[PDB]
Amino acid sequence: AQTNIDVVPFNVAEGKEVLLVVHNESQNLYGYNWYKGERVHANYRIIGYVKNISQENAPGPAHNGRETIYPNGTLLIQNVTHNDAGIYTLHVIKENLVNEEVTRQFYVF
Amino acid sequence: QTNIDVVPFNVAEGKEVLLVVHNESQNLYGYNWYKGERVHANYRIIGYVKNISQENAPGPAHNGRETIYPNGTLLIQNVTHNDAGIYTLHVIKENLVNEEVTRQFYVF
Ligand SMILES: [Cl-]
Repeated sequence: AQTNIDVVPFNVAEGKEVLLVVHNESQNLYGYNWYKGERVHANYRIIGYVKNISQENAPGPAHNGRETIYPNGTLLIQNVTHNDAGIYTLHVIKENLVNEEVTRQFYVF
Repeated sequence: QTNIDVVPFNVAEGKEVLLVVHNESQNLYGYNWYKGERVHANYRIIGYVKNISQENAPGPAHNGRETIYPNGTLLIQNVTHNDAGIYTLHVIKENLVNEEVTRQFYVF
């Protein structure tokens, strides 16, 4: 994958904010979706973003209400809870549909 | 909401199979097929991009025998025993509220 993701901090205090920072400079991106877990599947979708409209899409079944997605794909989670800990998967949707999946994790203390 | 008919479900080696896609949606961006149960780049066969009316580049799971049509239908010719198994379609919507559909066929 071309996309890099840097989750900061890796261990987050309860009540604090976590960023899953996405670095992909490509000029041919269509958009993004984030999932909770290792799998790209609708049942685990959190939130996504469509670049040409500059808009978030509908919240997915896995959304906690505290996420914000940014136009470069980065995910913010505010006021983290213990249940937010675990595995996160970004699907980068390219205009040519040659897509990529990148999985990271963070934990909460 | 996406239906897929496997035609036929039990396939003779060396014959052809269709994964026939029925989806009436008017906000489709395109499609990708994968070998296996999961949407993952390492298993991608091929896709189709609607706004340019073209197949995209073959993926790692492409064997040179697979054709994708504009509605997402997949044709596999000259089927081998290795082609048998689980296939997953990822239906990409303009709003990125996407859908994953899995089917299977057997080879004899
Ligand atoms: Cl998890």
